Amino acid sequence: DFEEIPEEYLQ
Amino acid sequence: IVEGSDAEIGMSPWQVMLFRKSPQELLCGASLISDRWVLTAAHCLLYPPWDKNFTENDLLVRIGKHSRTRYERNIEKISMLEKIYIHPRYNWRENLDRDIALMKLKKPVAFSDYIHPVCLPDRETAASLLQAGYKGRVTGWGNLKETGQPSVLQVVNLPIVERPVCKDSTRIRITDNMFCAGYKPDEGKRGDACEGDSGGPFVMKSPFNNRWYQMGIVSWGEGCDRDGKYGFYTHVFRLKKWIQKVIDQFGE
Amino acid sequence: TFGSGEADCGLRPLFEKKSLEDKTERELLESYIDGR
Ligand SMILES: N=C(N)c1ccc2[nH]c(Cc3nc4ccccc4[nH]3)nc2c1
Ligand code: NA
Ligand SMILES: [Zn+2]
Repeated sequence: DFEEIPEEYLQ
Repeated sequence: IVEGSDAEIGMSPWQVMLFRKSPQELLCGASLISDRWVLTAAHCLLYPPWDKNFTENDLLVRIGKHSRTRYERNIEKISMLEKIYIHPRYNWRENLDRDIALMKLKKPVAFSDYIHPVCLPDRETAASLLQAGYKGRVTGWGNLKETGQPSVLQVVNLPIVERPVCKDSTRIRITDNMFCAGYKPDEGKRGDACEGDSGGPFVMKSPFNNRWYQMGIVSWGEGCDRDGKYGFYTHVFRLKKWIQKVIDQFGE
Repeated sequence: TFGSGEADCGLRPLFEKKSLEDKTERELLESYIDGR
């Protein structure tokens, strides 16, 4: 249900 | 939050969302007390009965939100954790006594109209506002019914309840580090925190200096909005020296 | 961070700072045997 969040916050 | 309403934009600028990296899900709520520290409930991170023991690397903190599932581009800020600190005497084996944890962010976050810290109460403010009958506010993106997820942050204002009534509503042993709030079956008003709201703030607004203070942390309850039952919260003032200590021992 | 907060803590940009009230804060102040 959550929208994708930018890759740079996972690394 | 059960029987709560949608919040207004910028109503709780201190509300934080603990977000799990994989799977990407809402874990708990939390609050921002400085530009580097977030306060939440320790059972959101450590609860061995369910094999829960999260680490820095497993979480993300999202600040400035309103919507529950959307990445609010240019409004919210996502930070990483540097260190998590759980109260050394957090009791997960019996009644979640001292259910509090502090998280240090990797970098300071910048405040905005949507991000602003809440105040931690001082002995006197605690003394004048934590009285039975006075109402506080709880916010969160948790469930809407016991058994139903909101699209926006929810809010409900609840009255603090007299300790004996709190104690007589359960079989769990209540300590001084907790307080309960909610309406009596008798008052014909409902509301409560529920699953997903844990870790978030119970705040009160001082009539003396107009500031908002965080008096409790959503800790536990038996079901959500059941009559004859109440929600329990960690007593932030009672555990404030612990807070000060890890902050000035490890940063600011 | 510590006692009584931070400095500018508790004062919301969009409400206290602009002297605007949110729709239910009245409920709270009124239960502190009325505020102001
Ligand atoms: N009615 C309440 N006021 C209430 C508040 C918080 C809470 N918390 C739980 C158990 C609970 N805590 C968690 C934490 C993280 C994932 C799931 C989960 N379930 N029940 C409740 C009930
Ligand atoms: Na109840
Ligand atoms: Zn919980």
